Amino acid sequence: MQLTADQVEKYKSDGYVLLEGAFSPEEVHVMRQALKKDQEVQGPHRILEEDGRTVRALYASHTRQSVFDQLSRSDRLLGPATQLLECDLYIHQFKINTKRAFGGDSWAWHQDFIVWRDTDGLPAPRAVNVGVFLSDVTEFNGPVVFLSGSHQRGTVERKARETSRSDQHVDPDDYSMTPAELSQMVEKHPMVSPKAASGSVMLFHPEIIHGSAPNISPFARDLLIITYNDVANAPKPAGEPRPEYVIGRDTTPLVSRSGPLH
Ligand SMILES: C[C@@H](CO)C[C@H](N)C(=O)O
Ligand SMILES: [Mn+2]
Repeated sequence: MQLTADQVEKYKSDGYVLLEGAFSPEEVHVMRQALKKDQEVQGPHRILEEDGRTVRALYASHTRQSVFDQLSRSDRLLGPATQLLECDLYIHQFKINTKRAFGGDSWAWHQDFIVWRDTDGLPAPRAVNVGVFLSDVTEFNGPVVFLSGSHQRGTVERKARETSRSDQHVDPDDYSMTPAELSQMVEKHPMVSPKAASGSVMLFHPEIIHGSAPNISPFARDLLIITYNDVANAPKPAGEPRPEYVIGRDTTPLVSRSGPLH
């Protein structure tokens, strides 16, 4: 148990918490090399920007690169995730949102949970998102922005857009917050953005409202997000389940491991 009482309180009240410097520069380098290799793999798990010039998102890199499997079992991620949820955990979703320098596109304002509830039959928000900065995150390269404390409202109901932006995953556009909702909410739940060097870890709640702007800077923003889910909270889909690359199916409890990534 590494999170302090203050850190757990911040997660409960504000919906997110930043752990700076969890991984060393050398460990970041190993992960970036594995990302460069994984970005070249062909398949439906690889989502391009709308302009087709770069990758926008990669799914399930932990099934293809050893270091990302190691990362997902590291006690530096699972320790904190287990403190917050107090249960056995497994990977519901593993993604890297690779927002390129010089025009990497935005991510619409949204909550995560309603998407998984309505698309995948996820019963409850008994999950936690764990971000790992593979780039330095600054005000300039399209950081995740949270509406602080906005998870306390619970789920803000909406229907999925008639047509989907992508047939490879659910882009948050499909379930985006309306301008009216965001305008009402922001007075009590102000915009905040964790900013820190690569190797930092960011935990955030599946019902916090979050989004991010285009990256006009000369610096990329590669953000890895592992969504850990309570093994007792496995999805119960209505129709055919979505692919395993986007929605995890192996509910074996993960056992944390210590030591450096390689
Ligand atoms: C809302 C979004 C996660 O930030 C959903 C994810 N793209 C999925 O396809 O499950
Ligand atoms: Mn999200």
